Amino acid sequence: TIGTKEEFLYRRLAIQAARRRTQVGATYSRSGKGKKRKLKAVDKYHKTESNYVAHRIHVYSRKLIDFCIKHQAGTLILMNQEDKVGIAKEEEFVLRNWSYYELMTKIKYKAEKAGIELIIG
DNA sequence: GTCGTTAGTTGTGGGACTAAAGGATATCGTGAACCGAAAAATTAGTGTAACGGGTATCCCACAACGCTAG
Repeated sequence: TIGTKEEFLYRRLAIQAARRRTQVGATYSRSGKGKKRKLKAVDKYHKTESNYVAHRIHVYSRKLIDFCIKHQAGTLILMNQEDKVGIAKEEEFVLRNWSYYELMTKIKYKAEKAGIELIIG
């Protein structure tokens, strides 16, 4: 089992909540010097949670590939991924808090590199 | 003759009665009337939709050349 709900979803939502916090707090910040200085604090969260998500996705994909190679698993199958894509599409939280295209593409390129053939179903 | 003493009753009261298993019971009699308490049920009142830039994230597709001449 690679990844925890707290280290992926909860920290991602914490970064999002901090960004909303700064967005709310920027309305009454220093004013009269333009919009850019007001949104300066927002500018910090440029690619914060994107970087965090990318790093955790890299770690998780690396652990999956390492486990598959260490047990000589020459064919890695994603179970019920089509149905989960279908339910995620007709939702809001699942799409905007569970990067599955990024995970799938990292797994695909890191398994086509190691010879493992990836199946989706 | 009379009063305290001692021993032997005599009546009366308090305390015992293996170990092992199990272990169901039924339980009357009726006087009135008003006030207070709190617990419960019924009733009366307020409602959005898209929009400007600008920017955070998602899925989804594609690229990431090779050769010739001045």
